[PDB]
Amino acid sequence: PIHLEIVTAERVILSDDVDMISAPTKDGRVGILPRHAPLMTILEPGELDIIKNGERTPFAVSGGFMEVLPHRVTILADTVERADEIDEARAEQARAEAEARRREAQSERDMALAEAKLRKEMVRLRVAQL
Amino acid sequence: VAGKLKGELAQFRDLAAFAQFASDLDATTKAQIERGQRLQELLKQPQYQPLPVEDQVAVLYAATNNYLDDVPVPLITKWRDDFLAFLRTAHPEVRKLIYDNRLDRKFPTPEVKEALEAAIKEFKATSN
Amino acid sequence: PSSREIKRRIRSVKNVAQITRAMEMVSASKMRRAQRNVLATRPYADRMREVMANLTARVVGAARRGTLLEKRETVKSVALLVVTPDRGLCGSLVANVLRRAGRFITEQRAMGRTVDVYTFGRKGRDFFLRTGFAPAGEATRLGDAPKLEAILGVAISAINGFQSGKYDELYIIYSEFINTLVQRPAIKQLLPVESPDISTTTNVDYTYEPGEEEVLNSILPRYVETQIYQAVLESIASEHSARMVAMRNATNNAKDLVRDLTLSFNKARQAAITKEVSEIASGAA
Repeated sequence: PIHLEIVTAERVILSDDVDMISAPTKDGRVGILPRHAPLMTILEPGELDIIKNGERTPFAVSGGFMEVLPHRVTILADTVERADEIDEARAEQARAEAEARRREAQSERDMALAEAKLRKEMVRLRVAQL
Repeated sequence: VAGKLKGELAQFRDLAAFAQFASDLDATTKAQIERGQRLQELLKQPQYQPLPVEDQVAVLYAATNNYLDDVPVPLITKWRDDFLAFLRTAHPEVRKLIYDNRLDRKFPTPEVKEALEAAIKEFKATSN
Repeated sequence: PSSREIKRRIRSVKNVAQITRAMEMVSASKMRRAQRNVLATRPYADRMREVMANLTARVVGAARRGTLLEKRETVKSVALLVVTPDRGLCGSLVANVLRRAGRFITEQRAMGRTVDVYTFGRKGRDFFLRTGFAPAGEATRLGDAPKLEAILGVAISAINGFQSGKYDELYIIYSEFINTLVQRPAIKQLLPVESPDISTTTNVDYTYEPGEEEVLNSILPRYVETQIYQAVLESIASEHSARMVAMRNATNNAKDLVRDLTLSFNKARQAAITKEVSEIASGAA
């Protein structure tokens, strides 16, 4: 029953309410409960665990920070991963990231935009008689 | 000699599109357009000053064989003029040799190739 | 002006208008997605901002703040992070930003400070590689949505610099975004002094587990990296908006030129028909 937020420099991963956080603090693993005293910690590469109604989600975190107010928990983690999914690769998250992203999200964008600029430049040479 | 001249001039005209707008072109295209400008500035001949066949051949050989790359564009014409004065004073025999065997199937004879590249290099040291 | 070359001119300008219209649409779409990315990135920066407020409200010791939070008195060397769109057609933004880099590199060079420059983008990499200010650091090939991992390659070095003493400050020149049409350039300081109104922090207290010093020393580089990332994202959004505006103006100009060329072509067509009928009647008579 504490307002947990796994935020990241790119996007927000979670914003739900959680029973327990098995945080990997630098000095040592720390568990957090709905009325934990104010705290601010540095994490280390490990596997943070979220206990939600008896369900354990192992979000791997290669590093980041954590601010624990009595009412909310914020995780300013550098990178948050869910190896528990495993199929995440086959899943669009990575599978599309390979094709639906970069391949067309970037490479196709760059190709099309460069081609448009090229056609513009060639035709603006071709119009250099007005 | 003039095949390279024609090809490079046509290719420079082709890249004029990128020259007008693009400033992120790679070093190859920069040197390519620079050579095109070299060749264009070579042809800015004045009036009532015709150049005989040997003189034009010598200048085109100097330009096409990268001996003129270091010269900035605004001076190239002057360069050319000065170069000719060199050949009119320092070495008339190279001009005579160029004119004498201008009809051979392979013009860059090793005899012709030497004493001309040597003359170009000698002129390079004397001027700038 | 032969009623056929004018037709070729009309076709060319119509092609220009079509290409410019397509580029304007895609620039608007990419500006929207960049704005969405900035909005998504906002919570992280905000959270770490009040974290800065609270922590700086404490550990005020100058020796404690000797790490990054310290203000170098000499300011002998300074560094400028300039984030410049990578492709042109952006409009006046690429120049407006590379100009403020000059106003700065001078007002600073005038303070006797040795101004250096870390550049994000090829447009900037060049203005300076030409001017002679070889970018102390250059991040090129920047996509509409880069990840903080990218700015790290340059921000690590600028920071390792404010730590190696090699610098005494780091400012970033980036393109702000005021209105979907306005994109004023702007400079921000990258030195993590912080210390906002005690009211902003509310003096929230925590039991810093690794220690106040360790938390500060590990959090300041992340704060400046987040600032650089936010500046880069805002620069990308401003780039896309400026390109959209420039292509809208270019499309309007191309349409006006098409109208003028259509008038000229119709005049030439009428003149050609008049000449043809006149010469045919003369030959008949």
